[PDB]
Amino acid sequence: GSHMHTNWQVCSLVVQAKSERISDISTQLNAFPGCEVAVSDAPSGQLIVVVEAEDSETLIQTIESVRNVEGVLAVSLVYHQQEEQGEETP
Amino acid sequence: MKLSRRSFMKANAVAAAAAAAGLSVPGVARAVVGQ
Repeated sequence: GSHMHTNWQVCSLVVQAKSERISDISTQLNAFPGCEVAVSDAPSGQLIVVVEAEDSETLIQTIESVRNVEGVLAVSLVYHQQEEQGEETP
Repeated sequence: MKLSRRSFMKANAVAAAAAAAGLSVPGVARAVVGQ
């Protein structure tokens, strides 16, 4: 829609937890302001949730919640989402 | 609420979350159309 793009720092993280565990914790990430569930799929009990914060230091802080959560058995966050310039990979 | 991007981001996020986390292929398959 016309010109309108501007962001600070945010990426998509794939939280891996028991099939019904993620529904409890994963759905919670969508309730938070910074963290937000982008893609909700039950392929193996893992959902995609993006989180934004002042900088990476605060962004990684959120992972401590999903990683420390027992329901979460694994965590694969690989996706940079920010409007400003290009110089990385998918 | 102010939600205006999860639709465009989910398109690219799934591309890096599906081919990496073996997630589903929402925009990584339907390609029979070009233009």
